[PDB]
Amino acid sequence: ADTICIGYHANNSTDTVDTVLEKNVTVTHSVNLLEDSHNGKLCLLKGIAPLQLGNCSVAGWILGNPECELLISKESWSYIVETPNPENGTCYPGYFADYEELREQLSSVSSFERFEIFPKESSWPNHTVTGVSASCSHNGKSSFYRNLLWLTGKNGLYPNLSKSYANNKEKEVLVLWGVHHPPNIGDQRALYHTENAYVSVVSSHYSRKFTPEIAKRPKVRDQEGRINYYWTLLEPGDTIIFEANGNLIAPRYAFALSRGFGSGIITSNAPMDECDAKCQTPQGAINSSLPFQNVHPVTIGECPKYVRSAKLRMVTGLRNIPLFGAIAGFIEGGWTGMVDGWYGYHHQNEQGSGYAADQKSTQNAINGITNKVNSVIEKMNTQFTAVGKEFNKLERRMENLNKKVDDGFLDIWTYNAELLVLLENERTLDFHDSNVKNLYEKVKSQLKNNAKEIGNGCFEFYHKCNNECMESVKNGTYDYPKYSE
Amino acid sequence: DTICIGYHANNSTDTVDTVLEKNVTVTHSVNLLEDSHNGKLCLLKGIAPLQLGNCSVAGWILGNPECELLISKESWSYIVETPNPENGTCYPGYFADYEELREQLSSVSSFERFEIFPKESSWPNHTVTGVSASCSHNGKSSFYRNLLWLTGKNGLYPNLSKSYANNKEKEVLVLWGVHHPPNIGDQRALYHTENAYVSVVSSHYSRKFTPEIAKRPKVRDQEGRINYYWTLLEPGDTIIFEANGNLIAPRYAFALSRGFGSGIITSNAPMDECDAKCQTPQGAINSSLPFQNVHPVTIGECPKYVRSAKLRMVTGLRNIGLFGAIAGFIEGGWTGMVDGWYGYHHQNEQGSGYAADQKSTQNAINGITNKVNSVIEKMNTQFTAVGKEFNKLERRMENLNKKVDDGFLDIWTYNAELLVLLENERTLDFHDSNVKNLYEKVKSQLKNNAKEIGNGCFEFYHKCNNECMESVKNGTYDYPKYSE
Amino acid sequence: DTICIGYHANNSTDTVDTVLEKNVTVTHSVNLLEDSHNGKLCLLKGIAPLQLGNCSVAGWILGNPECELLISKESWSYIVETPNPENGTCYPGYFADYEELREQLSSVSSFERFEIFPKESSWPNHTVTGVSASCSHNGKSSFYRNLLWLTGKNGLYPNLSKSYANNKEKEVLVLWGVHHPPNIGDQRALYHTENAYVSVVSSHYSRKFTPEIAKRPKVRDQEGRINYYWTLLEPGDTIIFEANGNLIAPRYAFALSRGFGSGIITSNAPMDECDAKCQTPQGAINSSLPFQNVHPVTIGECPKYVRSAKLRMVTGLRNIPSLFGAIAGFIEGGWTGMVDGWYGYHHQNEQGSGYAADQKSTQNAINGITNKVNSVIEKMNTQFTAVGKEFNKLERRMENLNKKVDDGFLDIWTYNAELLVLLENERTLDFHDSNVKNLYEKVKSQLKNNAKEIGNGCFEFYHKCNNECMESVKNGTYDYPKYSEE
Ligand SMILES: *[C@@H]1O[C@H](CO)[C@@H](O[C@@H]2O[C@H](CO)[C@@H](O[C@@H]3O[C@H](CO)[C@@H](O)[C@H](O)[C@@H]3O)[C@H](O)[C@H]2NC(C)=O)[C@H](O)[C@H]1NC(C)=O
Ligand SMILES: *[C@@H]1O[C@H](CO)[C@@H](O[C@@H]2O[C@H](CO)[C@@H](O[C@@H]3O[C@H](CO)[C@@H](O)[C@H](O)[C@@H]3O)[C@H](O)[C@H]2NC(C)=O)[C@H](O)[C@H]1NC(C)=O
Ligand SMILES: *[C@@H]1O[C@H](CO)[C@@H](O[C@@H]2O[C@H](CO)[C@@H](O[C@@H]3O[C@H](CO)[C@@H](O)[C@H](O)[C@@H]3O)[C@H](O)[C@H]2NC(C)=O)[C@H](O)[C@H]1NC(C)=O
Ligand SMILES: *[C@@H]1O[C@H](CO)[C@@H](O[C@@H]2O[C@H](CO)[C@@H](O)[C@H](O)[C@H]2NC(C)=O)[C@H](O)[C@H]1NC(C)=O
Ligand SMILES: *[C@@H]1O[C@H](CO)[C@@H](O[C@@H]2O[C@H](CO)[C@@H](O)[C@H](O)[C@H]2NC(C)=O)[C@H](O)[C@H]1NC(C)=O
Ligand SMILES: *[C@@H]1O[C@H](CO)[C@@H](O)[C@H](O)[C@H]1NC(C)=O
Ligand SMILES: *[C@@H]1O[C@H](CO)[C@@H](O)[C@H](O)[C@H]1NC(C)=O
Ligand SMILES: *[C@@H]1O[C@H](CO)[C@@H](O)[C@H](O)[C@H]1NC(C)=O
Ligand SMILES: *[C@@H]1O[C@H](CO)[C@@H](O)[C@H](O)[C@H]1NC(C)=O
Ligand SMILES: *[C@@H]1O[C@H](CO)[C@@H](O)[C@H](O)[C@H]1NC(C)=O
Ligand SMILES: *[C@@H]1O[C@H](CO)[C@@H](O)[C@H](O)[C@H]1NC(C)=O
Ligand SMILES: *[C@@H]1O[C@H](CO)[C@@H](O)[C@H](O)[C@H]1NC(C)=O
Ligand SMILES: *[C@@H]1O[C@H](CO)[C@@H](O)[C@H](O)[C@H]1NC(C)=O
Ligand SMILES: *[C@@H]1O[C@H](CO)[C@@H](O)[C@H](O)[C@H]1NC(C)=O
Ligand SMILES: *[C@@H]1O[C@H](CO)[C@@H](O)[C@H](O)[C@H]1NC(C)=O
Repeated sequence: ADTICIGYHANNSTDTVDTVLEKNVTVTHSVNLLEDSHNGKLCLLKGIAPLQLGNCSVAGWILGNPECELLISKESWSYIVETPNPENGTCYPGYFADYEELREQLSSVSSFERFEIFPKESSWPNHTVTGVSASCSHNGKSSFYRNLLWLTGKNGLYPNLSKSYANNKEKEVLVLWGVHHPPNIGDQRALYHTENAYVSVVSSHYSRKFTPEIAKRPKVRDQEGRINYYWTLLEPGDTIIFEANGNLIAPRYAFALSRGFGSGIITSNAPMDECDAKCQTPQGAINSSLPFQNVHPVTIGECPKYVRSAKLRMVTGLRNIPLFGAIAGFIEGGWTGMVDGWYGYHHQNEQGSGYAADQKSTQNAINGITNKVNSVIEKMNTQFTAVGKEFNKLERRMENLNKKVDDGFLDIWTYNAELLVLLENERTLDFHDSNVKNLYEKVKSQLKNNAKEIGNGCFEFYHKCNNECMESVKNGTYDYPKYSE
Repeated sequence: DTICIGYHANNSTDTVDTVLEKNVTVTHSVNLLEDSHNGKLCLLKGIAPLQLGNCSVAGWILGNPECELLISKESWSYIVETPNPENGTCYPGYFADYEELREQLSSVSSFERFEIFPKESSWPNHTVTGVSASCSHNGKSSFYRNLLWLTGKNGLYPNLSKSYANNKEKEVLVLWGVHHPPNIGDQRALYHTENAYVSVVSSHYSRKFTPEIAKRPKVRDQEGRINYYWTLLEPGDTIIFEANGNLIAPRYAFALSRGFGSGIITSNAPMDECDAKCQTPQGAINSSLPFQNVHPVTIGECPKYVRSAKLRMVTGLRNIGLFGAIAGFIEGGWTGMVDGWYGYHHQNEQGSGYAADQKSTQNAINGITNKVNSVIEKMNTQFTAVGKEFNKLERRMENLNKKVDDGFLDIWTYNAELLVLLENERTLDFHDSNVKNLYEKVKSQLKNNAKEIGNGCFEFYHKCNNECMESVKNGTYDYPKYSE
Repeated sequence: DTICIGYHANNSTDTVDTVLEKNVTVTHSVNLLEDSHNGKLCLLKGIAPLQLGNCSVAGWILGNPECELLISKESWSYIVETPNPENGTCYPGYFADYEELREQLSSVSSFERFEIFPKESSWPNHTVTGVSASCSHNGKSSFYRNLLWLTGKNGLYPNLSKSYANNKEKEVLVLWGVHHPPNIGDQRALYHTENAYVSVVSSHYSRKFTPEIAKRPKVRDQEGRINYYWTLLEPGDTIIFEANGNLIAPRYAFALSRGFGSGIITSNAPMDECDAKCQTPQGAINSSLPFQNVHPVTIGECPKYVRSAKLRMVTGLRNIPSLFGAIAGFIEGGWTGMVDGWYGYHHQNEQGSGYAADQKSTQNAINGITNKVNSVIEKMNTQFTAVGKEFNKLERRMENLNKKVDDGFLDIWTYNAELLVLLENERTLDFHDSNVKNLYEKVKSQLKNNAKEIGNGCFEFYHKCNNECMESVKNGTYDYPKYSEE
């Protein structure tokens, strides 16, 4: 009356997965491949602290806005952090030429050095160096940019200035200057004493002649006139020449920059933190190496591909609910006592149900599913892509093209990831069912006609099979001629 | 008394492709590709489109005299134009950021055309009576409706210092022009100042135009030119026009209540009131299916475009390999058994019968329905802004966009076909699984009370009446009852 | 006596990767990744490419004196440029929209260089003898062959009004230059006009250039500049040049007819006369394979570049020398002698040789796997690819966007393909594990209880079965009552 049954394992469950054919399927074990949390703090990126700007923008920090003195000491950074609505920067009204391009240049810079390209006293001995305005007020007092100097006429004369600088820093030198546009002709005749002024910025690769434009303009920050801002990158071994007779905001401090590639500027009000993380988002930082995430499309660093999914769970064990042939077939029950493995046997000579587990098939299935999951996670490589671009009001076609690229990538990744989850969950369930079916077939082949097939995955022995005989059956060392006669 | 296990067959001629086999006839199939369009420029979303007819966008905004039928159009869901519009820019000139302006105007829910500068009061000394034969309407020479040609009066052109403030709480499109004469004689006769200038300045825009006088080839029977410029005055902003000549003044500006993400279609199809969720130059597409092959550029709720001609998914069995069930021991499809997918044949007192086991059939239907519905539903449509326009100097852009779309088209066309093939095979491998298991179940119940014929049929040793057959079908076959 | 079922095995060391297992040795496999280039710049679409040699594109079109070997060109499919553009813009200056001109000159079906304004006849009131050491040739000062330097004559620089009509009925590329002297004295000595202007006007182009005198750093031992501008006169359009000085006039224009959009390849590899459909900077590749890892930048109908180093798909069984419970089940190892097919039987009793090969199952499996591989290869159809893009210093953002377009695509194709070749491989192996197993069952039901099931994939006939009845068994016919008792 001895019986040996073959079955699988079930536990407390409470974890669900989705397959191609069925939804809300409950499984013994599963793995999450979707990151859905962030620390809420702007950690360091690969050991390089971000350049926080606070109440200032990139234009103000580079130009030297008076109210931006809390961040003068900056040497190395990987990305630039901005508040959602910077309040300081371009205190004097004007237009920043190629501003977004300069921001992209400055997002990735090493060994940032601020150096006086033209000394305040030596460079301009014949000009009124001092120049201030109420728009760029500092501590309740009128002031001007720290890195620029408002040259004005001295002794009723503006001598023709011709100042040349050679790049001796063996790097690329960002040089910034400005051109002043008074709102009234008399203001020009007083500041520069020349109605027809000119500005000429010349390099081996740069050449531009700015001509002052005098007209009545709406008041911005209580100033009708406008200072236009321009910038250039002087290459090593190159010389830049400024030649002017008026309306020139002369450079004072230039910046030596090490070449950087591929970083972006994050705009968020979340706090900065001492932590170091390998992937940054505006709202937080993600430490997990899961293939996909559902936090924010704009990511900096080697980040998981963004998806529009809320659940991506992959099956790693048998279905916890008690197709192929074995599970939901001639064996529609789950041995909750199978705490040693996935596939096992049963004893009735002296033991009960759910006592031993066949570690061979269990180990084979474990290795197969582990390789499947590891391949799915690992096949994605590092990106280090600063997804997210900035375009002005005259570049809306650029904005829409970038939006289309990001949206297409998002849609492809979401669709493919969800499909793979469904198909591989179904295939994993089928794989477990095939493994247990093969185990039952092996037991049947070993027993031959010395046992009766009950129908519920059990065999009733035609002889007395003591515990050691059961060990022989499970070990594969069953001796049919021993009990044949 | 014999019980035979079999599957379903019918007269279906539907054909699918699998990974291992091609041109496979199946009992049932589902289409995932939409290839039919109504051929009508139907309504999109909830608003009707705007058709420019013979006119272009430039002629519409600037006020070409032949586009007088387009003045009353206040709101639109999307813009459609004839393939090669002729009206627009009647006076030769250069429209600065014209493609950019088209992109801005496409995503506009509604607009109000208002007289930014009244024709009489704004310019008292300046003569406002200026027309040309290049812009001719009803024989008489004419000029733009929303622009005005300023010329000197009594041999004098006083300096103009006009300004306007945005009180509409919406962005205001302002259009103006700068006239470049062919010869200095026209410059000194129409403006009386040989060296003129124009300055348009706001809180975010500032540009100075100096007239350029040179001999130019005749376009629309005209040597002189008029360069057109535009700006989008933000709410709470003021625009200033200051000039001593060669200024084409704005006469009508447009308060734009802007939308988001709309485009312009170059189509010649007639319009219809379909309220369709999708739109293409040729016609409209049903968004129910996940893939379409009608037109690459699409606007609205349009499915993903693919470069494939057939994407058919199996939702049934093979009409008339793995698990060895279909084309194995069972090699015939039961055309009579139309009740379900799998079943048995009656015998004994029952002369015949083609019963269909509803358990496995309903389970398979649920599974395959979930598969197909997952394939269709997992696809999201969102909104399509496919297509861009680039000028002659943005060729590098035109290729890059061409790289994008084609690239995506190379992915979706490939994967989908794989998805159609890879799953179809499995679908078939699903069906032959179920019946096989079903057979095994019967083979388990009868034990030695029946002999295995070999063709999916069991010959009962004992007499199996209708009640006994129903006992076998339900799985409650009483082995002790019929042991003898 | 006995009949055994088994699968084919050989000594092939070709290994593959599957979802569940890695380093799986298979009897046969197919490579789907191309990693070989001949190192030769084969011509594409049957048209020989244009190799500029040591000349930049600007030097070639402007007519650089050293770039005289590139004058006699008629047609090309793509442009090849050496990594060292030594020759080009010999006189310092700025080339307006140079990247766009390179983009629009990468593919020209018919290229003709015609003297739009003859040197001897167009300018009788001006001196045309303008040369400089910046563009010197054969040891003496020279100038661009396709441009002309106009200066004053008899101490006078009269007004210039020249017009050309597009009678070529093609796209007339016209190049001109504006000279910016370093000193006012040079301007007054060469052009005799301190305030000059150059107006270039057509039906769709109109630009006024004002000379900009300023002290400039010496680049080519020259403190002046010559800014270069160009336009494409449309058919039926007339171009007009009007200038009182500082004009570098056109001498030879080009009647272009643009073709299928292509790019520019930077390569120093030898230009061989092989013919190919795909081109890479390093060489040319297979293109019949759907995937490649030679170079991300490609020209022509090229396979989708992937970041994979091994993309191999199984076409046979697992090579086990001497799921579904087969291959790893009842037959632990496959026969190393059966070479006529993938599945077969073992002769015994009358003929103990053991030769057999079930042709029907083997051929069906071959057809299925061949259809799988052919579908995977063929379903990827790619048209002409021109992924190469060029952007200036002020278009870095654009460049990054292009990179984001490229790398992202590389992230997709790499992830899917490998994953795909991981999945189907396993399936293919499982497919084999189906067939053989089914074959075993087909024998079992055919032999019923006339044979003892040994369990190693064999049936030991209780009766005496000669070669004829064993062949009938392999034919699927076996009279069970005939051999019930023997
Ligand atoms: C740096 O950022 C701060 C914060 O935005 C700036 O303070 C702001 O300064 C403006 C004047 O420049 C203030 O506007 C004032 O509003 C009152 C309202 O009654 C009006 O009467 C005044 O005539 C003036 O328009 C604004 O209120 C003030 N905001 C705050 C929060 O302090 C500061 O000016 C910036 N500094 C630089 C150098 O950019
Ligand atoms: C994938 O599996 C193959 C074998 O199927 C590996 O090839 C074999 O790798 C061994 C590694 O030491 C090489 O050394 C040989 O080892 C054997 C013992 O296995 C030893 O008897 C020999 O004297 C020799 O030292 C061996 O040459 C090589 N080839 C063969 C035909 O055995 C391969 O390394 C595996 N790859 C991975 C990534 O695991
Ligand atoms: C076309 O390209 C050739 C080859 O590059 C140019 O020849 C010039 O060759 C010399 C060596 O013979 C290169 O070295 C330079 O020599 C000068 C003295 O001639 C010396 O002062 C420099 O310091 C340097 O060592 C020289 O770079 C090279 N010139 C250029 C522009 O690359 C030839 O001049 C080129 N012709 C034109 C019209 O661009
Ligand atoms: C506007 O386009 C039309 C053709 O689309 C041009 O042709 C005129 O068409 C109208 C009817 O729409 C006729 O009444 C005129 O006689 C046609 N004139 C010519 C010269 O063909 C028309 O010229 C265009 N008008 C403008 C101002 O561009
Ligand atoms: C080139 O690509 C083909 C794509 O099918 C690879 O396949 C070969 O195709 C040729 C031509 O049909 C056959 O003669 C070979 O027998 C095929 N070989 C295999 C392994 O399929 C081919 O291998 C590729 N060439 C390489 C990688 O050098
Ligand atoms: C499952 O529930 C039982 C309830 O008795 C509890 O003892 C056991 O610890 C639970 N196991 C898990 C893994 O939650
Ligand atoms: C689906 O699964 C979730 C698991 O969180 C469970 O809360 C919910 O009740 C289930 N619903 C159905 C209909 O099975
Ligand atoms: C300074 O520049 C003005 C404007 O071009 C010019 O008139 C004047 O002669 C110049 N003076 C010197 C000393 O260079
Ligand atoms: C399949 O083959 C039959 C037989 O020639 C043919 O009539 C039918 O059109 C084919 N269908 C397809 C889709 O190729
Ligand atoms: C367009 O032009 C054609 C040709 O002159 C004319 O017949 C037709 O009526 C015009 N349609 C509109 C809408 O202007
Ligand atoms: C108009 O502006 C010009 C600018 O050149 C100036 O010369 C002229 O005096 C102005 N008109 C009057 C009436 O002042
Ligand atoms: C002409 O009237 C306009 C309208 O304000 C004004 O700008 C201009 O000064 C007037 N001309 C005069 C007063 O000479
Ligand atoms: C391996 O098999 C191939 C194909 O049959 C054969 O050409 C080769 O000689 C074999 N090598 C060895 C060492 O048996
Ligand atoms: C290009 O210049 C290099 C300089 O070393 C020279 O070796 C090579 O022969 C030159 N090639 C041509 C085609 O002029
Ligand atoms: C040359 O052009 C200038 C500027 O356009 C003009 O002032 C002068 O009269 C012209 N001279 C001749 C001879 O055409």
